[PDB]
Amino acid sequence: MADCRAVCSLNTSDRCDFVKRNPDCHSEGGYLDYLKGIFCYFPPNLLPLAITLYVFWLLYLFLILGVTAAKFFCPNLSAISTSLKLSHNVAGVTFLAFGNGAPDIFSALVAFSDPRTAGLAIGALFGAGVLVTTVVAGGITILRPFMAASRPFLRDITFYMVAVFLTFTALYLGRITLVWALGYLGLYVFYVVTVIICTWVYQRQTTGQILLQALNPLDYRKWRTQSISCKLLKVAKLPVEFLLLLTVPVVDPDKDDRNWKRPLNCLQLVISPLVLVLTLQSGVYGIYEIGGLLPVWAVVVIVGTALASVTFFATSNSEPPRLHWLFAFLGFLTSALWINAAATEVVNILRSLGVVFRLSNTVLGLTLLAWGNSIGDAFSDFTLARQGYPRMAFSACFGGIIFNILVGVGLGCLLQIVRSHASEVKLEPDGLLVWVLASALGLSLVFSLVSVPLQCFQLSKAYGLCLLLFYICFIVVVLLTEFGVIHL
Amino acid sequence: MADCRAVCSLNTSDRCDFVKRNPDCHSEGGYLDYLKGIFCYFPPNLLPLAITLYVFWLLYLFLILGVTAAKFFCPNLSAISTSLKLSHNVAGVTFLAFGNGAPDIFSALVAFSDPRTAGLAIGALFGAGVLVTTVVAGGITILRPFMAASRPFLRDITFYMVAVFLTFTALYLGRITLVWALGYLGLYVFYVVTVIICTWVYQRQTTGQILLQALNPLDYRKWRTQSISCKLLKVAKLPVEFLLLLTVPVVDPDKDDRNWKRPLNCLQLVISPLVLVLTLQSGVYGIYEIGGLLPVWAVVVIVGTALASVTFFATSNSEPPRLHWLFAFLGFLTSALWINAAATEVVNILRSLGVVFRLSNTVLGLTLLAWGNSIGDAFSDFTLARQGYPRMAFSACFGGIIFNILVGVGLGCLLQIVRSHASEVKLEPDGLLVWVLASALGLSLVFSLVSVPLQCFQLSKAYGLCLLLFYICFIVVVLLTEFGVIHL
Amino acid sequence: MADCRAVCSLNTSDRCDFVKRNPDCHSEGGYLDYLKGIFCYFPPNLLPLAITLYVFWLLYLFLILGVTAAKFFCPNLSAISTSLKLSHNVAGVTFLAFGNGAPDIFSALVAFSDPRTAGLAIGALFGAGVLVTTVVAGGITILRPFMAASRPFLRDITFYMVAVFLTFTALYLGRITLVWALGYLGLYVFYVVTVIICTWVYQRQTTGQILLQALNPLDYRKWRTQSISCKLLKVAKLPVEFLLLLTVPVVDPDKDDRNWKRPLNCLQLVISPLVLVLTLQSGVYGIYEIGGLLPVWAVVVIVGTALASVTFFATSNSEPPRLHWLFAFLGFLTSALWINAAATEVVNILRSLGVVFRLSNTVLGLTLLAWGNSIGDAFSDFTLARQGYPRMAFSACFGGIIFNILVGVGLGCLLQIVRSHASEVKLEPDGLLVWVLASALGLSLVFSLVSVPLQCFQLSKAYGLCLLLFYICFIVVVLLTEFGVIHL
Ligand SMILES: [Ca+2]
Ligand SMILES: [Ca+2]
Ligand SMILES: [Ca+2]
Repeated sequence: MADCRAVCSLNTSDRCDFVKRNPDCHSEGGYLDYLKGIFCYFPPNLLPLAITLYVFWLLYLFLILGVTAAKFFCPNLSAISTSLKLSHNVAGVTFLAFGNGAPDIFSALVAFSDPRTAGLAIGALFGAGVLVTTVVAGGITILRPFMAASRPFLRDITFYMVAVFLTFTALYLGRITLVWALGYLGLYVFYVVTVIICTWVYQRQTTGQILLQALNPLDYRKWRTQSISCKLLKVAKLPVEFLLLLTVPVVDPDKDDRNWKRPLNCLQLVISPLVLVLTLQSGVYGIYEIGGLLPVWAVVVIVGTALASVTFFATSNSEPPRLHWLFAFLGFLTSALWINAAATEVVNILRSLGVVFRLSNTVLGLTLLAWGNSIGDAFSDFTLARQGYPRMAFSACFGGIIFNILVGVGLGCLLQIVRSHASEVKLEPDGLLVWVLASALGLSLVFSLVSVPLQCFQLSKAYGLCLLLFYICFIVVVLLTEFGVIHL
Repeated sequence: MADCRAVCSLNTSDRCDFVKRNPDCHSEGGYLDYLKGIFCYFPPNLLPLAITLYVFWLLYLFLILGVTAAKFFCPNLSAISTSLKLSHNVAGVTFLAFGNGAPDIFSALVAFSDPRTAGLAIGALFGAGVLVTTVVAGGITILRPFMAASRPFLRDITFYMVAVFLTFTALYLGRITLVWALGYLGLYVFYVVTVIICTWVYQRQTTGQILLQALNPLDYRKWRTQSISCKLLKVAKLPVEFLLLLTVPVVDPDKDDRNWKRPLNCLQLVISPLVLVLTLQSGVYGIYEIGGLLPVWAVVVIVGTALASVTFFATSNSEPPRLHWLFAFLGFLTSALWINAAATEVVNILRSLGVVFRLSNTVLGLTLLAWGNSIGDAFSDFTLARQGYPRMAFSACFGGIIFNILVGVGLGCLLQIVRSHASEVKLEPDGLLVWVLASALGLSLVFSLVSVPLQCFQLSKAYGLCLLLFYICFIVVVLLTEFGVIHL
Repeated sequence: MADCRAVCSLNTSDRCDFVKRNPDCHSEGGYLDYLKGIFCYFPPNLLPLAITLYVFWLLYLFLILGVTAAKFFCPNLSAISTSLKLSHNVAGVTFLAFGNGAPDIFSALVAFSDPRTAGLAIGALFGAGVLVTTVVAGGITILRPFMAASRPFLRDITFYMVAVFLTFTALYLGRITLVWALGYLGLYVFYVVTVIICTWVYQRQTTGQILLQALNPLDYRKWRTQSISCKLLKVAKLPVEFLLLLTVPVVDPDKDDRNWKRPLNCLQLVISPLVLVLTLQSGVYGIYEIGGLLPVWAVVVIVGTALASVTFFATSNSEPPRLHWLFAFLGFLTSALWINAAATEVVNILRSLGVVFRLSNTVLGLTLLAWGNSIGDAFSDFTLARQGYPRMAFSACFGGIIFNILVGVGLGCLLQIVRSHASEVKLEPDGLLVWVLASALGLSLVFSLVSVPLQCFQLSKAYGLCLLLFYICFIVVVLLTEFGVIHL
């Protein structure tokens, strides 16, 4: 079996045959075969343009990963928590971190699902830790100087340092066991409990019109008021939320009617199970045929329409049903699944590029995937800082990364152990570069660990500028390392 | 052919003969020779004494560049900017850019004269670009904080990035054809036209006693009150001040009199064109005879005295001429030349003393030459920033260099193509240093483009300090590469 | 001679005897043999406990250095500066310089005693210079912005650059002769004379109750109003404060009584020479017997008792004697030792821990030596900056390092020539690390010499942040070189 990477070394007349014949050049998950499109569907003379197109497509995927994370997933989780009566301070501390880090967890899980992309997963995590800590955080200090809380900052930086050192020693060991993932999850739950306890101690011391309006994502007044760039962003974004409202239910506890749309939701009780079945595991469960006569999707649709009719005739348009909260549960699950699908696509695209340009997995993980996953963090944090809440944004800038690393690594490793029935996940370090990446992350923390206390916790513009220059130097070192300029 | 450095290894009796017989030991800068003075006129026992005189001489040039920029160049540029109602951005983009780039265009053209020198032609350009965009910009920001104009800054940086990318692609391809040269020229013309159009759109939206007192640069009352050191400094500055006042007109718009000094101005109307003629390219045109009967300087004198007589008959003593502002242009142009020669002499100092020192070739064709080319830009920009025009200097910091890159590459390649009768000019990459320079320039541009908008266009001192640190890192990288300790 | 690290691989029975006979396992300058304690006094099963106990001891040491500098060293230095009417620059250049530089010189002499360690000594000197000139200066500027004096700063930086370049060329030649050492000493003498002359030119242009109250470190009024945790902190600080009060006299010009406690000062007049003699070279001079009949300690006790009795009978309790400021000198000198010894202990702990963790000596030999050797400076400079004298500490950050380099190198070389009866001392360059350290020192000096004057001598936080980033880059380069990432 010849390796996929040799494809660029063969004649153009045999590229299609080699791609079609090599099991390695086939991806186990996804809807599109990108390598086939690169080497068979398009002529070789148009090879560069196609790659550019892919990049554009890749960017669009990340946009989806933003919207589903911000407008449907996070509000559904917030409604679920409000059903459990959680405090506002805990919400401000955590929910933004969950909303910003869900794409990171799903991308890491998809990457760890296959050994060949395993090196991508770590490259997705540490690189993000290098970015959000250096650029985004620094950006906040540039936009609005403020005074940072001492004790929460020290706690967050200590927990992040502990997590980073644990992952460093795990990488040095070259393997991840089941007990290690369980310890990661236990450490995260310990951190959450510690945050709760410390906060407590500190505090103590016609139907057609409603469907047309609900399915309309264009607020005409706001769209008219916005500038040209915002108009372009909104028009580019319209199909994504159109599909999302169409398929994903959202429950908002802040609304007196709880976003009750009786016929829209009655249609959704049929739509959501169908998309769930047809999308789970790339639809493999969808075409499974029961007893050799009836496919699953047909009986799923029948049960869904029966339930929708029962609910529609059993409820009224004025008063939401007593079981309205269960909708959010559905509005949770499918939403997460949607993100998963998008995540898978992104990973596949990156792998394809690794075949074409003969690039290492770590370089792709720390450059493209990190930026794509952190664009949502950057937008949310900059918006929060500009609106007059820099303390919350800066606190989240360190709170979310710990949750990202711990939950992503632990859950991905746990699911890989459970699914493959293997006792261990093998981490193969892709040469020297990975070590450099880890080193960079640690150094950044050290800078903060010295810079913030030395300023008496009054963060200024120079701190952000220095962090930005540090990130530029880090990218300089990475670029030198990749192209083989420095080599043992 | 023996290297000129071998002068040091030869016997003291044969050094002068070797210098005389070897054309390579002749000054590339030209004008006053220095090596002949060191090795022929001065005995070796007097050579250490001789050495003291040149260092002192060197410092004197740094005084001249200090005076000409302080009293003649910058006030004339300010008068030109005020007279035409130009904004600071456009004036820095065109006039200060031409004045700063004349030595660089000349050096780039003469270097691009041959196929072997072609690799080096690009490296000096990139080094000068990096130095100007980093150190001069940082100094301007540190000395005087200011608010930059968003749209002109974005336009300038975008055009600079496009030009740098085009030059990088040209280097990667390894050849420059006719189409590339005409494309460079057309791009520069398009940039100038776009600047003009945007500016217009924004806008729409006894006599002998007088001569004697004018020719005196010394004020007796202030001289008496000055300290002994200050008196000595004034005495040292007196000769160059007198010569500049005799040679270079200055028009100060804010004073009502606008420096209208009639007899001195009539004298300048005839001496300044003579200075231009006998200074351009070391007087080659000055020695030229038209048909062997009338020399060029004679015709220049005739035209100058005709104009002087016309002004004498058509102008009065106490009322300014309505076309006085045009005189400023002349005072600008000569002043630029008064800079260039001085700068050249500085180089002719460093290069000469170095042969006795035995400085390495690899480091010089890249450090001394770029610094010598950009010393005029540094002096002019710092003097302008100190006086209270930071915006013009900051805009010129990009305008001069975009002009330099575009017009230098295009005009030099086109002239070489025409003279050599070739279809293309081959480009050789002389090691990793050119690629390092290009990467450094690109990364500096990226850092500026990210940092400046993030600061809400308020350029503080932290930005300048970070730029200085970035230049230190760049010099670290280039010094590491030159020694070969970082091998490909 | 087996490595001391092999103590880990041996059986628990013979580890103590291995520590006993192996000379490399014993520390020459410490009071306590930590390795002997861990491997002999404590059973192996309690080995982790000892480690954590040492950690606690380490922390307690950081408390002593916290108190001695805060209450005894800095007030005495301020009293000396005020009494002699010395400007902050001069006092920081001289007195704080010797106080911070004594342990360097001692370590440099010890290292230069063995010719094989000459390169290690010069590398340690360069590393200490880099650390003090970068990190200490940055922290000093961040903690308290100030306006530095122009002429003293320029003079100090020029002298330091000259010294660094002279050491560089001496290292490049590979030998240091007697003439070089005499030149170093003469240069230091010239520097001191120049400082003094320039300063002159500028200037011209019952007893029992009082003993109990004085020796009581507890203020009951502040004792009652304080919190439980700070009560524990005060209880912990009580013994060292009592010992320091008994040993170190304090003169405070800001108090009406000038901190005059006649019986306590009379007793200190006896105690201070006693403790000085008993700590100098661990009491070797104390055990010395003059002619085999009278020991030195008895003689100094008799002299101190006579002087104390004379002073007691010659002064009253109400008024302090005119020579009271002389006491400050004593209160200065002893305090310095009480810092130095403490610093030594910290090192003798860390090295021991390095034996347990098998840390590679590669990094420790130059870097770890510098941090333990400079910790006293760092403490003194930060404490002085916090109390309101940033200029003195900032000037010390250059004057003291000049003192270290010049005097250490000159005295070590001169002593080696005199002792060994040779004519030169041969310096072997041990790899690229020494060159990297020297180049980093030169680059930091150049960056400071460029940035500070451009800043108009107004030192703000951006300068310190940039210096810290520079140090992080320097440690990055050092780590890259030591690991063999870059091959020559
Ligand atoms: Ca993210
Ligand atoms: Ca120039
Ligand atoms: Ca020291």
